[PDB]
Amino acid sequence: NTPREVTLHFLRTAGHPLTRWALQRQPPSPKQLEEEFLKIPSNFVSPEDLDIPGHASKDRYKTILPNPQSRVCLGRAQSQEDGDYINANYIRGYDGKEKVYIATQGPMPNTVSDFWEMVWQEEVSLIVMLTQLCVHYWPTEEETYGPFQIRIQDMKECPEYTVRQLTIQYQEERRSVKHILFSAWPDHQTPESAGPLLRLVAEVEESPETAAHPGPIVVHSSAGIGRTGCFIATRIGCQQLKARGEVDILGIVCQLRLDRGGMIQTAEQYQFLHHTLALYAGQLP
Repeated sequence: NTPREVTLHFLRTAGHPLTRWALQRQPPSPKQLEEEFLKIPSNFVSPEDLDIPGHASKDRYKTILPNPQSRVCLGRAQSQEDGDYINANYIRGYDGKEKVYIATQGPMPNTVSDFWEMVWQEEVSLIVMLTQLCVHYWPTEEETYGPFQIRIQDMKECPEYTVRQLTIQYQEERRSVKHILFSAWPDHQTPESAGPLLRLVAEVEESPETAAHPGPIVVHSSAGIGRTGCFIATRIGCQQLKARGEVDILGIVCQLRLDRGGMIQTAEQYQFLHHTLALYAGQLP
C-alpha cells in the first residue's frame, strides 16, 4: 500500500447510493455530508508528475494541473505551434461514457489561441462558461485567433445566462459553436439558488447534437474544477435520477476526481449538489 494506491482505490470504489425518496425526504445530515466530502481525496497532481517544460506560463494556478492520463493534448494540426499543452482534461459522463466533457480553466490572454485550437481539434460545438460579474476570448463581431476566424451570428440574453451563436472557420470548413455564459456564480461559492442551475442543465440537454460522433462539451471556470465540477456533477446526477431513480453523488464526485484533480472545491458546493438533485427529483415523472 502506497499513498496513491490508497487514493485511487477509494475513488474507484467509494459510493453512497441515494434513492429519489431518501434524497428528497431523508438526506444525509449536513454534518455527515461535510465529513464525507472531507474523506474524498483531491487527486491533484504534483508538478513533478507533469514533465512539460514551460507549462507554468499556461496555468492560471500553480497547484491546479491537468492529470496526465486524461489531459487534452494539442496535436498542433492547424498551427506551427510548440508542444501540446493546455490545462484541460477529458471528463467521463453518465455511466463512464468517455469524453462527454472537457473541463478546462478559462483562457488566459496567452492561451486563447490554444483554447480555440482545442475547440477545433475536439469538434466542440457547445461551450459552458461559469463566472461572476477570466478574459473576453470570443469576439464582439469577428476576430481571428491564430488560424481561426470566429464570428458571432447571434446573442440571446435569458434570465440566467447569455446564449451566443458562434462560428469557427479553418480554411474551407466553418463550424457552429453554441456558447452559454452563466454569471452570478462566484468561485468557492454556490449559485444563488438551484433553479437557474437546473435551467442551465436543461439548456445544455436541449442543445442540438448534430454530429455523428458528438464532441466533448467544454465546461470552464477560472480554475476549471469547482464551478466546472458542480455543473458536470449536477448533469450526471440528473441523468442517473432520470434513468434509474437513484443517484450516487459520492461516486459521481470520486469519478470526476479520477478525470481531473480537485473537482468540486467546497463542502458547501457538495451540499448544494444534494439540494439541487432533491429539487430535480420533484420534476420527475
